[PDB]
Amino acid sequence: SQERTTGRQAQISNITAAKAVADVIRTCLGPKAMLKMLLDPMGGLVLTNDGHAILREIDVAHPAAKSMLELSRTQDEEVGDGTTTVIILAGEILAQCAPYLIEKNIHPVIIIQALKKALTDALEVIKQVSKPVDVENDAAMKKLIQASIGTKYVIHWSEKMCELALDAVKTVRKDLGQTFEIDIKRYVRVEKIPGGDVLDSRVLKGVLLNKDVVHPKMSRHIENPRVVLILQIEEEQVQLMCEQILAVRPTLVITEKGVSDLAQHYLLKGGCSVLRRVKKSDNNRIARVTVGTNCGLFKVEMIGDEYFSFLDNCKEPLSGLQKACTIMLRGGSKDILNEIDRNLQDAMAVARNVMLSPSLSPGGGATEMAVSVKLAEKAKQLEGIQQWPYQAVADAMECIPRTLIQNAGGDPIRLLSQLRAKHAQGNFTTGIDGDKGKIVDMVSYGIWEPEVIKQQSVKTAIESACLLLRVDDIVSGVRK
Amino acid sequence: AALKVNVTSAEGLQSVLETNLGPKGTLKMLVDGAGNIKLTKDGKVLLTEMQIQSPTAVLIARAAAAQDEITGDGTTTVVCLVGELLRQAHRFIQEGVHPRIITDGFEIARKESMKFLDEFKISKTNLSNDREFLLQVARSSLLTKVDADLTEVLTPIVTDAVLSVYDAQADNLDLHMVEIMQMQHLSPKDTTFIKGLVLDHGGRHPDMPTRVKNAYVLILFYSSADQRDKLAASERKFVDAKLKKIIDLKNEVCGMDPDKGFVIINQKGIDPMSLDVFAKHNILALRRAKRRNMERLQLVTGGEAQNSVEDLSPQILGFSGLVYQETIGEEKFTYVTENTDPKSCTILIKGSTHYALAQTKDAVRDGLRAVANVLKDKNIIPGAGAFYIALSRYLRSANMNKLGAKGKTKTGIEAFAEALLVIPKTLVKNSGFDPLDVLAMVEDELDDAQDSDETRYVGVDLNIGDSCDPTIEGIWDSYRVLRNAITGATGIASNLLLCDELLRAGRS
Amino acid sequence: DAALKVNVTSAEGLQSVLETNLGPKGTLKMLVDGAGNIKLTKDGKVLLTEMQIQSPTAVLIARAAAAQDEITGDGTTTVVCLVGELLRQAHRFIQEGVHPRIITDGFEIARKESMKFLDEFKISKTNLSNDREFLLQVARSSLLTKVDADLTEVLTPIVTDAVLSVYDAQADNLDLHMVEIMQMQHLSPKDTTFIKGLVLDHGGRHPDMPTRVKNAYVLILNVSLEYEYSSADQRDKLAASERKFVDAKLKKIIDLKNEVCGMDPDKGFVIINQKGIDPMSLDVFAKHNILALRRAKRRNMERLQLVTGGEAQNSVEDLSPQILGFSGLVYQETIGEEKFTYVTENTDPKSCTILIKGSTHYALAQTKDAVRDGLRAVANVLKDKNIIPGAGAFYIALSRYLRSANMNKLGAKGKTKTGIEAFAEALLVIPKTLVKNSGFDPLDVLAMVEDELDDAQDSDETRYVGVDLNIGDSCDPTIEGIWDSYRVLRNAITGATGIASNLLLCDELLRAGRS
Amino acid sequence: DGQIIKSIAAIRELHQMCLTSMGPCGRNKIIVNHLGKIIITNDAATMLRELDIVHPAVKVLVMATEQQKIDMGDGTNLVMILAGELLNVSEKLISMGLSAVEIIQGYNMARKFTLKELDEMVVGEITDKNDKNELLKMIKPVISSKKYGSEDILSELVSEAVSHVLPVAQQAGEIPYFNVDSIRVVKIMGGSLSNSTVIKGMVFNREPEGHVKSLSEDKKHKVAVFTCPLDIANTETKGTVLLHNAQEMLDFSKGEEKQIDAMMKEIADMGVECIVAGAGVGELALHYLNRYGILVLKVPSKFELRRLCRVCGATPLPRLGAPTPEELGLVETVKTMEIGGDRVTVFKQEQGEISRTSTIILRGATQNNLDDIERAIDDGVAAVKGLMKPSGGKLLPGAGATEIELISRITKYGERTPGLLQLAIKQFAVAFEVVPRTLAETAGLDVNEVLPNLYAAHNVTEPGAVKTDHLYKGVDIDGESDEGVKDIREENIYDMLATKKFAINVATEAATTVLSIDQIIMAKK
Repeated sequence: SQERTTGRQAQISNITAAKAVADVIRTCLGPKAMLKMLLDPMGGLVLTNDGHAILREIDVAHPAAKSMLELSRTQDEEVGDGTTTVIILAGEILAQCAPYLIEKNIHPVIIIQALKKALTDALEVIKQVSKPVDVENDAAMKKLIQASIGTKYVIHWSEKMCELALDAVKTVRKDLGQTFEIDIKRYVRVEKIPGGDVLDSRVLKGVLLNKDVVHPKMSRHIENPRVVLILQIEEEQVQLMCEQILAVRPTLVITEKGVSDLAQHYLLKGGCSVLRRVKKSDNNRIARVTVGTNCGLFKVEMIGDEYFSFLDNCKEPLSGLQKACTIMLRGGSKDILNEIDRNLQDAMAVARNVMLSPSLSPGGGATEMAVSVKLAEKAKQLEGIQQWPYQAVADAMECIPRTLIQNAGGDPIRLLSQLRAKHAQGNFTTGIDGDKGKIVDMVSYGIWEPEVIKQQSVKTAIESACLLLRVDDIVSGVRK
Repeated sequence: AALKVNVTSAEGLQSVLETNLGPKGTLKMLVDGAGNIKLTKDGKVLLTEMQIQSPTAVLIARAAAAQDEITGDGTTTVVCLVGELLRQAHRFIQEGVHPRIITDGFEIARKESMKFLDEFKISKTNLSNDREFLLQVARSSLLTKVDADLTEVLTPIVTDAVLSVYDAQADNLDLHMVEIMQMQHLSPKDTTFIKGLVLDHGGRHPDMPTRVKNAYVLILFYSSADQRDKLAASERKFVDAKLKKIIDLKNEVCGMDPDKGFVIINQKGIDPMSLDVFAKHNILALRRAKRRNMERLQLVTGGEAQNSVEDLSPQILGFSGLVYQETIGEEKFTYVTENTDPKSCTILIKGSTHYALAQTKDAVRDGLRAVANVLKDKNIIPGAGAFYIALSRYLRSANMNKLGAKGKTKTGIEAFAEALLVIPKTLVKNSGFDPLDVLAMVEDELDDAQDSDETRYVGVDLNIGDSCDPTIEGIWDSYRVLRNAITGATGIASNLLLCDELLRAGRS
Repeated sequence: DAALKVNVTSAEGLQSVLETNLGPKGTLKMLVDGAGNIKLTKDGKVLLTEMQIQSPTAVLIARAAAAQDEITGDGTTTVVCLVGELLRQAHRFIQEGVHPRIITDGFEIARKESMKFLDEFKISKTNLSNDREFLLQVARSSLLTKVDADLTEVLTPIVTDAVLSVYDAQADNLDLHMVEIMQMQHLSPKDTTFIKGLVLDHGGRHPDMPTRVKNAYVLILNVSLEYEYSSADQRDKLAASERKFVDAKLKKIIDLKNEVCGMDPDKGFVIINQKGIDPMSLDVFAKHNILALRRAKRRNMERLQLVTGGEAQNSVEDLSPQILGFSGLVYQETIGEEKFTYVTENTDPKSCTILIKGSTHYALAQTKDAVRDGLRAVANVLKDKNIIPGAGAFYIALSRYLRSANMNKLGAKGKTKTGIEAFAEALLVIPKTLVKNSGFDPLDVLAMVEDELDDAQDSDETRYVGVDLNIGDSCDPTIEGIWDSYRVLRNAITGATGIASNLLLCDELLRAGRS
Repeated sequence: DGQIIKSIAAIRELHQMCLTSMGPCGRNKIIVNHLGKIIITNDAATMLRELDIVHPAVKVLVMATEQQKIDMGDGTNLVMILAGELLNVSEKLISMGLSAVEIIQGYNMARKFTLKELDEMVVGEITDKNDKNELLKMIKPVISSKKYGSEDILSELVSEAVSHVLPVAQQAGEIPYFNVDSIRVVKIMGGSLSNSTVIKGMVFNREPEGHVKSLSEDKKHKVAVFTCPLDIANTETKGTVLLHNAQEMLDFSKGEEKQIDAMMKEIADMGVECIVAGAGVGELALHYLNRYGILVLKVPSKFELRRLCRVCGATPLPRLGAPTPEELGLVETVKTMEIGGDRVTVFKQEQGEISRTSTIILRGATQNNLDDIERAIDDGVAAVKGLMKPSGGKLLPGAGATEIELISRITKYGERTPGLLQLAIKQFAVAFEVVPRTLAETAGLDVNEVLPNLYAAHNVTEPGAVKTDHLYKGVDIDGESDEGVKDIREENIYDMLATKKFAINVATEAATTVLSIDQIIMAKK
């Protein structure tokens, strides 16, 4: 087997690999974006706006387009926030390198030199249009989650849904005192049980143990639930564990399995409520916080499907590190619960990036227009051999908002002509309205995104184009 | 480029269930490879095992899953709306309208449909447990599935079945009354309702009691060949120890006079010697008796379900008013009647053939669930397509009331109003009349009702092809019927409208 | 009726054929055969000729254009466009259970009501005053529907001045009076020049032929001029006698030419033959200052009578001064292998000759098809003084009267109303196609037109509102100058009704015959 | 026109086959299954059982016919032709434009009307309970549905079989349900019709054990039925023989002989006349069995043991012990007589008592003709069931004479029901016209001669005389085919009311199911 391409055939085949896919994802951008349908080998279909599963199910005959999926996974693991307005930028580069590549006989390394210089000037623009805001205010993050959920009707439930995640945000945080607000939200698991209402979700600052107690009618209050990290066999062995913990006199019990009848005699004599088996992952949640002490209160609730247990430390220190908790999501229906999970699960990375860079970059196509003007300004100053390739990079950032205009179906020339003045000269808050397809203030309308969204994307997107310019020959069909 | 591919191909999916709507509609034969003949108007069976061509039918079949736990009847409106929606794409979208422009008009109309939904409904009092209202709702509910012969028989059966499940809090659970007997006996019109519990087994010996009043229910290397018989003798003592203890423990109340009824129920096989030792005390035993059905005996005589034979207490043995046993075929049935306070009832269905039971089995399961939503939610919506016709006229003329984006939403508003008019036209087409003349008379009745300064709800009579009153005729639907359907009607519409492009590819 | 939808679905794809060729902003579609003929035009008669069709129903569509070629000849795209909208409404209203003839009967009532409102919408104009402003505006809208704006500005005074030559006090317009169009390859197609005189398509084939003359005497011939033993002495006499037949006629030409005036041979004289010419006659024609031709046409000779009163002679027996004409000035141009003669300075020419120059065949095919289609359309405007405002103003205005009828025109309830709402919305596809060909949104433009008509109707004022496709806004057909002839629109609506009843009344498709 | 119409053509193939298989003049058929099963019979019910079912309505007809075999089973092709005739009439009703719902309403309203008309044709109201003589006369016309060649000999075999099983108990004896499975016919190749006999006990074909069954002439014996089969003693799980030394090697074969001495002598200590052994035994059992003169039943089947309990009257002992004097059966004579060339062991007794579950030996030359007689015995005892478990089945005029009067009754019902019922009800009486034409077609007579005879009897009118001749006259062909009329009272050809009562509900159910089908849906089939 050969499958080798040399000369002009090598560059043409690799550009058209991701070029045809770039036109397919043009409907994935913006709040007006469409919903793509997929075809698996089993004949089924998956209808979603997330481009992560779109490129995975679609099999491209060219191996050059396979890296774009891997390049998409890097942005999903690092950011993974609002892929509607983010992940589409992976295919907006190679499409704009087509006009001059072979026609001018420019060697790819010469283009690589212009690619390295474009990343230097791009890092200064990201933090230039960013503006700081109060990092301790939770009301600023309430309107931020509402921007990415506009693909569904959950805006009516956004009051409970936004506060559902944000209560866990402020709950964790705190991986360092000073130098940066690192956290880990993977310890907080969101359980989705069909049926009920979203208001059934109980979230607050502390460690939420999702399990039940011995009996549902048992006392719901404990003074200081201190945490500590067939019939005949169960009653003897479990008693050697739960009762042995009582040596330090805790009022809270944590076991792997249930409590038998014999253990109930010596467990209830302590004058408190006894908690039976606790979920396995819940022990790792309290292991971060804390023999643990300083537990304020305990509470237990009753509802048909599963039960609840409330454990409130309320004082971590006496510094300390992050706290972990649990979240249960109760949807209205079966098909409604599974579809809305994409917006709520991504809400963890929404506020996580706010703690990283409190500065805020303008959204709604305003960031791409700001970079396109700065790249066009530095092109005439640098000149040299980079004049042609570095100017085309400015047009690459200009076609990104053109994709947002494609949803409306108008003429981008009319809008982009006005954006070269009111935005560049006027202010960085000027952008394209998603709903009305007009030019309005992004901050006044409520469209904005953290700096980490644009910083970790454009920087990764520019570095992702390196593999596209290094292609020479393709060898396949042997082994590995 | 490929957007028009899914619009034209999936358009031919409406004719599938088109003729299955309405009480005057027809039936469709569906036979699988296993030999199961299902003849019904139900959509759950027709959309499951039937092979599909267009891939878009996957979301259509999965859309009925939410209707199975709620409605289960009249699910053809899901398909009829999609078919008309795709024909609107060849008209409105063919003009160059973006697929999302018409989509936003349906989401706004969904909130407007909920506002007009509470005005069209009529509230009833379920606390008084009025049977006159239940006889009318169950009547028209069975007309869309079976004929009037099975309707008149099953109307008092379903009405009296839901009355046994009730409390001061009006708690009715479908998980309470579940088990329904399916058997071929006599004719389908001979179905008989039992206010007590029905057992599927009976006395296998001529000396077993035929008819009794009180019944005590008991729920359950060798070196030589001569040494090999010692194990066979010890294994027989294992089952003998179970039988010998029964003879002594049944003597608790009265073991001397076998003038009352006696019952022993076991899950697994039993030593046939039991029939000989129980004949002296006139004790009845069963062969291959079920298990889950034993949990209902605690709600009548106050007994207790027992597993093994070791623990036997007088609390397990209850007091029954009357016990009757009927011999049908090779399986005798023990009927428990004259109960003091029965908490549940058992549905006994009799029929002739397998396809005759397929129509009844689908009607009883869908009938008990439809009445369940009537007792849970007191709001009852008039049926016979009266809301689909009225809502179409409410949104037809809006202007300064509800408008939105000018010219973008109004195009979608007229599409949603004309889409709901296909359902009453489908009801007339299945009856064989002219839908143009029938609809013209229905529109005049609504105009005469609004101009008379009186609130009235006019239905559609399919027999004479004229207008009628759903209140007098008895056609009624629960509030949760149109609540989840209309809410799902927007979701099924936004599936294909928001669908962009489908590509042909995959891993071979 | 399982085969009813077979002919409806197959015929639906016939709309996209000419859909892009409709309107002044429409585009072009290329059709090239295997014989080497490249035809790029918006005309449907050429596109429907050699193109292979699948559904046989397209044959009836071509037959409907037969009456449109005689009456109109240009703008025939609207015939198939009204059918395409009907086919989309076909499976719509017929599925409701309405019999197809009921919808057809509704079109007959709507057609009679359209002719009643047709006389009120048109504006009567006077063609006796010969208004130049009216002709320049009507010809401008016709040229934009065929060629681009470059040829529109050039051909606008050409078509205007051409129709002014044929007219009388009795409104007598002869389409066969001015026909012949000069097809030449010279310079560029945009250099086409209009001539009020007569142009000859042949010129001298010999270097000694007259280069420049003033008064030309044309001698027209038809019958073929070229003519085709005991000892070898007889062979020499037979070959010598072959030239005696031609030389006998040459001696008569010498004496009859010098008859009137033989002193100064400074004027022009021309002999025109249909077949080949005898090379022996060129020796006499050179010394006598006689112009000769080789392989010359015939029908072009009849135009000498309509200007200078010439006569086309067949045999050589009849020679009279009536055959020999006169000319004020003659300019002979040499292009290619055939010289070209121009006859100018005519006393009172009654017919104008169209001189079209261009590059190649396909460049001339665009203009040749535009002049013949554009001249016959304007010629019908002068025939009937009744003029209908164009730019699709009638299709939208008539729909407003049809949508609201009630106690005025009703008939059956729902049987006729179905055909009324169908025909009212079937005429709205034309303005939607005009905007779609321009690249704008047809609904946003139509919404502004409906809002303008509602403001003009409520204000109680007579106004005609059109659609300007250049700026994408509403306009007035009177201000812009877009007009339409009475016979064009009347026979278009009546012709569309007759062809619509053919497809709607077809019950089933049948296949019978020998395989 | 491609579903509701073409589906009739699938049944039309089977409908024409049922026309020639109905009646005593009907034609037989040859059936070859895919597994090699050969069936030759005049009944289309067994034909549809082994035939592969493709069209869905074919399964609808065989299940509706199976319901008749459970209840009646006499003339099941009568309703099958009637159901098939409704499809031929359906092509006339569909051509008129009647909807599928209104056509069902025409048959449904006529179904409840036809069931009410069955009371007007009632004849032979009273019937005897325990009297065999009157029962033998009324069972004779039942055979006329099947081969009528000899109805006297088949009645004599039933006479001796019922006489044994009949509990008698005249007046009110609380008579239980008469068991159909008790009477069992056995096909024996060879012999004529008169060579057949009746066995009061269980007739078995096998080899006698010691020599031949004898010694029972003195009667006074005891027989106990054993549910547990006698076999070599072993445990439930499969075991392995493990010998600890070489001394136990010689005692292994002797140890098994000690079990034979212990087990065979203990069961033979009571001297049971006939022992029931469901499994195999060793050859050493002949020592004790032949010493005490015990007869052995070697390897019976599963279904023959259930019928043996009602013959010997022995308690079905759940385990095999020593015979208990408390529970024992009473058996007098057990003999073995050679009939068809092999020794036939029979349990038949001679007087002394009457037990239940008798048997019949069926001897015939053609084994294929014995299949129709075997099915005649099943339909013969079914005629007694109608007069046994119900209060009574009474009688109705047979030979299609009952359907003739219904034609006039259905016609009068159509004049009183205007609207769409006019075309439905008038054509519903036409569905009853195929029954007399079927009997005339199989007989070969001209329909032109039969038509006025059908119009004369019940159609014209009923005179004021008591017991008019129209009711007692019917269509029968012996020598009178030229006249076309025959008295059914002298021939005593009658049918039970339950025959047509169950058929009318099937005719509407078969029409309602088929005519309501919009399309046929099959997924991977």
